[PDB]
Formats: sequence, C-alpha cells, structure tokens
Amino acid sequence: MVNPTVFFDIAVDGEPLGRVSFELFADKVPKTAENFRALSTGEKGFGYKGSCFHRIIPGFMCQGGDFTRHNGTGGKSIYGEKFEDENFILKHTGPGILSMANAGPNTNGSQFFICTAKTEWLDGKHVVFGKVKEGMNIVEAMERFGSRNGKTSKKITIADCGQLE
Amino acid sequence: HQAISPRTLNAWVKVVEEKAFSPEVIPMFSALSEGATPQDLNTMLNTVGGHQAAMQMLKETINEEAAEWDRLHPVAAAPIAPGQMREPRGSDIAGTTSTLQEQIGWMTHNPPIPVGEIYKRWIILGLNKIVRMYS
Repeated sequence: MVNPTVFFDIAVDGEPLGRVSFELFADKVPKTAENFRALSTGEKGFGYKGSCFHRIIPGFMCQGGDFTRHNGTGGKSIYGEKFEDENFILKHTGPGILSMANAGPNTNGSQFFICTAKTEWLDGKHVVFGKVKEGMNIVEAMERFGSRNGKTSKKITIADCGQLE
Repeated sequence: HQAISPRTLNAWVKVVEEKAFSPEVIPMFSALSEGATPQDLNTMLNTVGGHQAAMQMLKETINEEAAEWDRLHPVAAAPIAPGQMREPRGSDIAGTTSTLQEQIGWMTHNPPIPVGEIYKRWIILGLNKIVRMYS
C-alpha cells in the first residue's frame, strides 16, 4: 500500500484500554505521514512508545506526541528540526481526523491530535495527515478522561505502537 | 467599551505640541490613557504630527519590548481549545495584529491579561527615552 497504517495500544494508568489504528495519507502529505510513521515504529531510536496524551478536550480532540517533555512544550520531528506545513489540502471533516499540533506556521514537530468532532476552523492552520481506521470507540473512551482545559484525570499512554504490515 | 474621545485626544495633541518632550508629557500620557486598549493608545500616538525622529525612538522601544515579551512567553501548542483566546504576542499587545474585541477579551478574562496596561508600560519606557534625549 502507498499509505501506511500505524497502531497505538492505549493504556489508562497502565491498564489496557484498546488499540487505535490510523491510515496515514502518504499519497497527499508524504513528509508529515513519514514523520508520524517513523515515530510510531521507534526506528529512529526515539518516538511515541510510552508517551502520553497530555491534553484531551471533550468534544474537541485528543492531543499527544510530546515524548521529550510530556507536557506540550516538547516533541521533535525525525527531520532534525521542526518542519514546514506541507500543505492544507485535507480538511478537518469530523471525528477521527489526525492532524498536526503546532505553535504557529511551519513549526511541526511530533505533536498531533485526533479530532472527536468536526473542527473546520482549523483548516489551513493544522496539517491533516491521517484518519482513524479502527478503534474510534477507544478514542471516544479516551475523551472521558479529558476536561475543558485539557488536563487529564488519569495517565493516558501509548503502551505500544508500530506499523501494521 | 468606549474608543477614545476626540477631547482626551486633542488634549494629548496639545500637550505634545507645547511642552514638547519635557518630563511633563509622561504623567499626562498616563492620565489621558487610563483604561485604554492598545488601539486607543495607537490612535493617540498616531495623532502626533511631525516629531518624526522621536516617534521612531518610541517605535524602536515598542519593537524591542514586544520582542522581549515574546522571548519570555513561549507560544503554547495550538490547537486552541474552543471558548479560549490565544495568548497575546508582542505584536498583539502593541495592537498591530490584534482586534479590539480580542484586546477587550484579554482585559476582561478572569483572570485578565492586561494588554492595555502592558503596552502602556512599553510606551512610557519609550517616552522616557525621548525625554532624556530632548531634555
């Protein structure tokens, strides 16, 4: 396949919740897709395994990928530097969309979010690069641990993650 | 919210036109600009005609203070949570890249980020620079 598939096995304070898989649109955003892929396999010697979903806002999104500081201020791309917004062709059309968190234009690192609602106003400010394939009901479960400011009520972690096939 | 009045403004215009840049300008600016939003502060400065070089000194201080504010306030990860205001950048505080309601929100959040008071502080630093040059 041109578009890789990545899995996250999600745990809540160490207890297994379930698995979420993503199709990554390498056919539309190959550089953003490949960062997330490689970070999910650990092939670069670092990445998402053991990191957490530090900011979860019910009816908005689940955010993670800060595997360097674990609190939203860190993260790093495979590229040795934050990388540019590849394009904004894909839109935030509803639950399950996977998109890059950032700190302004052309600051993509490792942080990403899974939408749990349509978030159209983000179109043109976050690069969309994948979608949940299986386990949307796990993302829905994850949001119950969120709050209006995003603080989580328990540790939501990626206990394992990799590439399928 | 009330966007500055032609009178407090014609006052400032006359303070600057007579008293030049004697130290008196600074207390006056503080009074005339009570509760102002960044946009009000800029309209008061923009009304000051001529005194080009002094105005550039002011701008230089504003640009420098805005850059320091940025340095000491890292940009939080987006996406911003619904019903939340992004945090102000320096350029937002100086009113060049913010809107008035945004300015108002900041001044009115609970707790508030007093963008008017912050920009006013930068302005006064630049006014002190001018006063020490010219007097």
